[PDB]
Amino acid sequence: LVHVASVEKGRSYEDFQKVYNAIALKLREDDEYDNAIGYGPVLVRLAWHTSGTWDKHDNTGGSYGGTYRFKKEFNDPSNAGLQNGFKFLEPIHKEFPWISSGDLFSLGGVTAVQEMQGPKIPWRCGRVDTPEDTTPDNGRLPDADKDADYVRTFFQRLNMNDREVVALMGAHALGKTHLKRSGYEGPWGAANNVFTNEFYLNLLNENWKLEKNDANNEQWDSKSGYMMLPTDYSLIQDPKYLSIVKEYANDQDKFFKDFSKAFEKLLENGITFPKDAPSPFIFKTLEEQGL
Ligand code: HEM
Ligand SMILES: N=NC(=O)c1ccncc1
Repeated sequence: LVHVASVEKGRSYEDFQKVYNAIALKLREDDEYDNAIGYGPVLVRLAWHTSGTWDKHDNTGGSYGGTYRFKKEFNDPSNAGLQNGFKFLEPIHKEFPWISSGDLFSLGGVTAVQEMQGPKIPWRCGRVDTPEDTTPDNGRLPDADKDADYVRTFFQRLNMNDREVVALMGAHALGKTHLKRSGYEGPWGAANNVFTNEFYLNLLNENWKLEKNDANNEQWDSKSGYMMLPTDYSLIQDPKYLSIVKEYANDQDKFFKDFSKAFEKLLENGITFPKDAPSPFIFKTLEEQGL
């Protein structure tokens, strides 16, 4: 399948900065959600899950089609809880009905990362809604109960290498696991709505114990009240992953730069950009705009 980016008619940087701003202002306003974590983490996860269905072999799934809007995909057991991100974006889509669903889901993630003090993530427009029959089947998102070999192999389908995998997983600085959603419970760290390299520092510095949670699933727990999924913990069990974890734990700027590249790549997988497509946009934060 070939998916060619097509700019929403007549729209330019200024139009998308307005959409960014509306998302960012609502992120500020709706501050009570999930015990005052806010919608930042769930928006990042939404961007990731809507992109992470991609299969490099046949170009099925991916961010282009905005297919999460269809029942098969929004009811994916892997997507439990993402309805909160979708509901958040509903009034944004109402105000800006011209933006494609794929553009909105991916921009939601970019906006959340930046507003939570993360790196700038260049973002390109032009994803185009595709019909219901293009919705990828359930089961393309990764299991949490597996090891490093599983993680490495899984991410090859998304054309991600070891460095890209470890960088992307640092998004687990954000939010938490929710028992009723995924069968895991707890945050990965303390500053749940600030984008930092805390995931790597916690992996290396906390004293982890392999325990069973109330859903009868194993997770690694620390006395600080943090947790790690088996797949997170695998990043320090595998010697190749471990080196990269140590790298990011010791260099905030390097982690920011690598995450930005990997996250843009994730959000752009499957999309053909014409030679005369606009350059990627780098949106100003509300803080940068004095808003
Ligand atoms: C091996 C790969 C991964 C696995 C197995 C995994 C698994 C999970 C699970 C089980 C949850 C908890 C869901 C819940 O109960 O609310 C979660 C949350 C989350 N994931 Fe991951 N994930 C992976 C990779 C990623 C990537 C690549 C990103 C983005 C770059 C990401 C971003 C997030 C965020 C921000 C949350 C918190 C959501 C919230 O607080 O509502 N994850 N993940
Ligand atoms: N990315 N994978 C997930 O979010 C997930 C993993 C395991 N169980 C539910 C959801």
